[PDB]
Amino acid sequence: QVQEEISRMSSKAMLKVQEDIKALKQLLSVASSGLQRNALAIDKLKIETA
Amino acid sequence: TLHREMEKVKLDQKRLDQELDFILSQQKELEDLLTPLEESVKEQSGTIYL
Amino acid sequence: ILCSISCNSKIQEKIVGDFTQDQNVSQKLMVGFVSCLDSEQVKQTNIRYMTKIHILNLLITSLEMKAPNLAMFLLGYELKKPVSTTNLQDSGVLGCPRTCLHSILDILRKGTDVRAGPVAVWDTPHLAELCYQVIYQLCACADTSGPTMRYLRTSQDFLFSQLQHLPF
Amino acid sequence: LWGPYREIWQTVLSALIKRQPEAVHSLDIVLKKYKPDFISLFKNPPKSAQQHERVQKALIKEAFILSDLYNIGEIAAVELLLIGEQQQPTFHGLTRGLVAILLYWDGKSCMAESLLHLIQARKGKTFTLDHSPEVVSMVTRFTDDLMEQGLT
Amino acid sequence: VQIKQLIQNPLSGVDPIIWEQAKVDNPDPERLIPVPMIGFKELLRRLEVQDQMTKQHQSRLDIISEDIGELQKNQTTTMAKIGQYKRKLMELSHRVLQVLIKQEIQRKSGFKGRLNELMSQIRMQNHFGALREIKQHLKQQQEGVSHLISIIKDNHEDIKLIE
Repeated sequence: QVQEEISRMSSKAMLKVQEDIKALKQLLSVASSGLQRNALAIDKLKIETA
Repeated sequence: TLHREMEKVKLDQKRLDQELDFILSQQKELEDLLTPLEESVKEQSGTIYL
Repeated sequence: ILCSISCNSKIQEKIVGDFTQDQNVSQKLMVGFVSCLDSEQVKQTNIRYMTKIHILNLLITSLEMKAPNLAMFLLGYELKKPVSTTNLQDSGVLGCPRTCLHSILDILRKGTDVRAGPVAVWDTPHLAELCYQVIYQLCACADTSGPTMRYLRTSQDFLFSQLQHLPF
Repeated sequence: LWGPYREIWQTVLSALIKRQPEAVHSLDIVLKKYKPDFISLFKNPPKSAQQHERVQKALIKEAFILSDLYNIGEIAAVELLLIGEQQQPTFHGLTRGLVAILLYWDGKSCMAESLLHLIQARKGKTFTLDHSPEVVSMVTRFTDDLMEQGLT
Repeated sequence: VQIKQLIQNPLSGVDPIIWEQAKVDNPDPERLIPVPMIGFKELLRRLEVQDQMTKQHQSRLDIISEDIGELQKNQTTTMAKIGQYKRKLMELSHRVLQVLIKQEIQRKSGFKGRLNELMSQIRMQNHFGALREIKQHLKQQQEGVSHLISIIKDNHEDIKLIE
């Protein structure tokens, strides 16, 4: 009976997590590129103001 | 690692954020100085007219 | 002034951020545009119309720009997931506040049960044009294709109901 | 409490101020349908205790509270609460109960507005709107049978 | 040390042979120790642990997403205000150059179609916005320049020390 219960516990979320994480890595990378670009805008505007 | 990257990007975004208001502060103080130079100009124009 | 600024392609992207970076504020702006479009003396209605037109103009001119165009928010497409994966659903359903497209389809659905077809093609030509053009420029942008066509075909029976009264 | 009076106002506008022939028949139907509602102007349905016990059984305290506030039949109170619920998204930032209070106000407003648009469409001395004569006569007859009931 | 204090002196009653075999067959023995599992209810136990860790994982991932979205909105705001500052810098530059021309005056006294076509081209590129053999050579050439730039920088630093 416990054997069948373990068979019934069959897992699908653990499949969803890895996808979520692989997506969140790219999300952090998108924010990273965005801050990288805004940094140079900051540098140029600071140059003009100076 | 995503926690690491998100915190660092949070530092980066806060940095660009404060820097934008600071460059705006300089943009304000510089128009403030742009008005007093105009005050001196007005007096110079009056002296030229005299 | 807004449509006039929206004419500049160089600002739209930044303006999009300026519209969204505050969630409650984006929501408020959207509620406002929707209320305006939903507006149920000659100069007054005149300006109201010309507004609706200028709105549609900002939209259409956006729907040509690359994404995320502001209209991606305006018609309600999710800019958070890959816009093709957005779930455009009915107004209020599951908490969906009224996006632009719902009001548009309403404006075009008015009178579609009367044997003379949708009242708008009679009363407001230039509108009806802009509307259909919006529907097209929507359907053809590939990223927009899927959900647009799905929600179109299943939710309101648009194609059959409308074309059942052609020719305009 | 709102949908009916609003339908009345819309139909009467179509038949009297808009001059829609297609509206005169629906106007006769609406007048015969709500003749007691105009005869008993602004009388709301009193409270019903079985309605209170039933809605408190469903909103429960909400319907009880509305029946307390307005002395309404608590089943009509449950209707109004559910109606505000179906209108909840159209009132962003107000609870279903506040939506119901506004809705009851709207219902009284629409009843009074239709009553006005009736009294004006009547065969008048100061002004007479260009209505189909039978529409003027129907509005005037309902108005006379009403004013006979002490509407003043 | 505690790892070797625990994994040895064998566990709840699994025989030592299987215990040392599972210690030797351990992949990533630093990121995991062999844990004893008994039958099928323990499989249900491991599924429960996987579920609770999945909940925590989605939670922390969404927390990272919250940080990301906040950084993003604030980044859009900062990149908006930068341009404000820059245009105001242009206006103040006008002001300063004018003031300098003034102190120079008073005291010291005594193509377009090409632009149009260029706008059309930029707009066309905006509209556009809306082979395995080559990669070997390209990686090789990027590598060559990546080596060369190093000698360039070294020459710069040697020039520095000579200065």
